[PDB]
Amino acid sequence: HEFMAKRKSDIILKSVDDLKDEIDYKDFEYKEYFNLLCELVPNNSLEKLEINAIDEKNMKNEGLVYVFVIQGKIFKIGHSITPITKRVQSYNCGKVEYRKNGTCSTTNYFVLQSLLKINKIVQVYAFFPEQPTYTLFGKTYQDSFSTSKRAENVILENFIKNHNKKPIGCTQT
Amino acid sequence: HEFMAKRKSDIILKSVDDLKDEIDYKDFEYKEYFNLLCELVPNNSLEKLEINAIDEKNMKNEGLVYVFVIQGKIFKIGHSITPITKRVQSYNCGKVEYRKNGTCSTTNYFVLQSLLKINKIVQVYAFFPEQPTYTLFGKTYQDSFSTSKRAENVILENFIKNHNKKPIGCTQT
DNA sequence: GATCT
DNA sequence: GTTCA
DNA sequence: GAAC
DNA sequence: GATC
Ligand SMILES: [Ca+2]
Ligand SMILES: [Ca+2]
Ligand SMILES: [Ca+2]
Ligand SMILES: [Cl-]
Ligand SMILES: [Cl-]
Ligand SMILES: [Cl-]
Ligand SMILES: [Cl-]
Repeated sequence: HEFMAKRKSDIILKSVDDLKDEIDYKDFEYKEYFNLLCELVPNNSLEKLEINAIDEKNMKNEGLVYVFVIQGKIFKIGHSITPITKRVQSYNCGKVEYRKNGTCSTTNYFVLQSLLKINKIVQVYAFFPEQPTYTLFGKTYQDSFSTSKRAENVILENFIKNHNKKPIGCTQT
Repeated sequence: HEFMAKRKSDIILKSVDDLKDEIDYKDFEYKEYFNLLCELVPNNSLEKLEINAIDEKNMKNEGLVYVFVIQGKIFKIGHSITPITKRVQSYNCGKVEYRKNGTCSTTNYFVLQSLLKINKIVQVYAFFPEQPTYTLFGKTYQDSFSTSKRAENVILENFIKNHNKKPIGCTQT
């Protein structure tokens, strides 16, 4: 690249040659816990990633660790409390315009733009950890959320039921 | 305000009168589950919030739901898998410069700037849910993380021990 | 399509 | 103080 | 909202 | 990274 990056997220990868020093997926010690869930297909015209479902039964499963692999090289390990389709939706927020707006995460910008430029199909490996049962206010939950996030959700919903709206500082609808 | 806001996070609150239709903390239905944790003190000169620790034994406790209260009014309900100190430092990322850079969340920007402009001490009430025990790869955990986030941390730490670095797409140190 | 947490 | 997820 |  |  030719500019002085102020930060790592501004250094967009340029080609699969930038992955030359990465670790092979074969050398991933936890790989027996992972299965090939889906693939990502870069759509440069529409500045987004499309999905080809592979492990169709798991496409709506939530709470996963994922590995993005390009030509056998590990590009990224991440996670989501949502299904993979929503995590990809989130990556599709990494558009140039939104980075300019300051409304996307630097992570989503870095990854979306890198994958678009590398322009290869990305294999997505996933592991879905078992979810514990937990209690909050004499009610039991089993899901992908942290207990604090779930507690907040119940409390905010109740608040809206009781008061007809969220607090002014809770911006999201 | 006078500009055409493109989004809700750009509408910074200007004074306590902007809270006049908010719900009083005393009418909060879950108030019996919450206890005063700390106060936040706006420091406009330094464009940040300071902390007055109250519930000292809980200042390093992780996994909470919080309520920000200003002159009796509920401004916001939120949560953190970290201690309140770290959530506050995250709010301290809501600086004008960082918003211009696009490197802070719109949430942190909206809240920090609103709290600085209102310029009142904020009472922080908190509830710490009980943490369930759970198993990953035959090891037991009991913490504030979702199972997917913990699983990814465990996997990534092992990845670093094996290959001495993180994947290139994992930007954070 | 776009922002919020 | 400042960016990443 | 989590992390450096 | 979660959400609308
Ligand atoms: Ca992750
Ligand atoms: Ca009124
Ligand atoms: Ca929250
Ligand atoms: Cl969570
Ligand atoms: Cl309520
Ligand atoms: Cl600061
Ligand atoms: Cl490994």
